[PDB]
Amino acid sequence: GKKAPNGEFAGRKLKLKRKKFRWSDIRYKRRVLRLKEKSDPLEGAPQARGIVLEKIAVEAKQPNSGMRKAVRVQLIKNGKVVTAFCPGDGAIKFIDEHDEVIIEGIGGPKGGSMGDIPGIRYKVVKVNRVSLKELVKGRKEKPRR
Amino acid sequence: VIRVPLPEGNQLFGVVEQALGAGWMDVRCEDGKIRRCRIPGKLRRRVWIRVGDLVIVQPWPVQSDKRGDIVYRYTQTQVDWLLRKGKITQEFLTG
Amino acid sequence: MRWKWIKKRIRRLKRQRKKERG
Amino acid sequence: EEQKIKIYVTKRRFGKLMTIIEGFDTSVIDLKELAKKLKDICACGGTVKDNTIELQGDHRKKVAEELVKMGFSRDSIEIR
RNA sequence: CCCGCCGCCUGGGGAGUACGGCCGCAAGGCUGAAACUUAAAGGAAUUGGCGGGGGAGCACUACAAGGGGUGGAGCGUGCGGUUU
RNA sequence: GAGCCCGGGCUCCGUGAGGGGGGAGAAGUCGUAACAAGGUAACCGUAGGGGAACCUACGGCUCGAUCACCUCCU
RNA sequence: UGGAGGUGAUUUAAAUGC
Repeated sequence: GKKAPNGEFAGRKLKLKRKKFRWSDIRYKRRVLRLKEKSDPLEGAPQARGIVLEKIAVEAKQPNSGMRKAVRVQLIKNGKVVTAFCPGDGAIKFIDEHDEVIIEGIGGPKGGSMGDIPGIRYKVVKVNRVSLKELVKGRKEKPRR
Repeated sequence: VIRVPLPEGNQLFGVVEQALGAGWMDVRCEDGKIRRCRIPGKLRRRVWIRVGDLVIVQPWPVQSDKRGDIVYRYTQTQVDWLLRKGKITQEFLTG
Repeated sequence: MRWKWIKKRIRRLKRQRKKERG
Repeated sequence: EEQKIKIYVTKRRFGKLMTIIEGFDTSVIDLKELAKKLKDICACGGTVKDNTIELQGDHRKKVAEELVKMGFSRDSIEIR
C-alpha cells in the first residue's frame, strides 16, 4: 500500500490527510491565516502615501558598494516607520523632506529586497503626486514646495 | 620630484584613531570631527592602515559630519612633506 | 557540533529558565 | 588598603603582543577568578602564570578600566 | 512487481527554540511556531591537488656517507636601507 | 422592557525604559575544533567541567581510522 | 579474485593566512 487508504467509505481520512499536509506550504498556510496581510505593514494594499521624515543613504551588500538612495517615510494611517529604496540616478534631489511620498513594494512581497539592497522591501513612485521616472526626464513635469 | 596627493572637493585630512574591525576605522578629521569610516575593498587589498596613520577622508553625502570613506593613506615621508608645506600641523598629528 | 549545540541550548534554557524561575 | 598593580605588554603567540598584569596580593585575591573575568572582558585566551595574569593581545586599557570597575584603586594601577 | 493498513515529509537557517498545555522528584521529556534572512542546504559518483594515508621506484637543486667551503676579516661586487 | 450608570473580575487594541535571538558586515583578538588517522578517529544519548572552539566518563555506532597480526567468504 | 570482524598500534613531523 502506497499511502493511502483505498476503500469505499474511508475517504474522510483522505479528506483530512490532504488538509493536514497542505499546511507544510508556507505560502498557503500564510495566506489562509492572512500573515501576508497582517505583518508587512500596508494592511495588504497595492500602495501607501506617507510623509518623508528624512533622507538616508545606506551601503550595498557583499560583492558590492554603492550608495543607494533611500527615504524614511511614515505611512499615514498605517502609522509605521518604513525605510525605502528610490529608483533613478539623481533623484534624492527632487524629493524634499515633508513632501508626500507614495510607496509600493518591489520584486515579490515575500520580504525579498532585491539582491543588492539588504532591507528594502519597497519602492517609491511619487513626489507631491507626480512620480520619479517623470522627474528623471526634464520636460515632463518639475517639482513644487 | 616628490609628488603627494591632496584632498580635493570636500575631502579632509584625518588621523586614524581606532580600528573598529571589518574594514571600519574611526578617524579624527581636520575639521575637528571624528568620522566612522569605511575602507573600500580596493584599498583594503592594497595597503595596511593602522592607528596613527594620516589619511584622506571623503565624507558621505548624508551624515557628512559622522561618516566617510578612507580614500588614501599617506606614507611617513608624505606626512613629512605635508608638514613642511603646512597642509597639516604636528599638533594635529599627535592629537 | 551537536554536543555544542545541545549544551548551548541547555545553558540558554537553564540560564533563561533561571531568569524565569526568578 | 594598599594594593598596587602593573599592566604592560608581554610577548606572546599569534596576534601581536600579550598583556601582563601583576602586583596583586595573591593571599587575598584569587587570580584564577580574576583571570576568568578578564578573559571575558577581552574575549581572548589567558592564564595565571605564577603570580601574574597573561592575556593574549593588547588589552591594557580594557583591563585597567575593568579593574577599577571591580573596586581596585585607580591610583594603584599603572599602565606601561 | 502487485494488493491492505498504519506513521511521517514537503528548501535552508531561524529552531527542535519561544509561548501554551501535558508529563516528570529533579534533571528533563512529550508537543511545537512566527517575525527575519538566503540561492543555496544536500546526496552519489569523477578528475585532480592534498594527508604527520599505505606500497613500489628513483634523484644528487635531495639526505646520509664523505671532501671542500659560505656565516668570523680585509677587499671586489649587486642589492636593502639611508643620503643626495 | 433598551440605553444609561456603578463596583469588581477577565481580555483585547494604540503605545514604552529595558531585554532575546536571527540572516549579515567581514581588516581587529584568542585558539585549532571539524574536514586528511586534522596530527588524541569521528559521531552519537546521557552527566560534569572549561573563557572559547571543547575536554573528559559511560554506554552505543560506523557514516571507522592506516599498515601490521589473526580469523572467515565467492 | 574481491568482502567482514578481533587489537597492536606510530609520535620522530608545530598555529595561521585577506
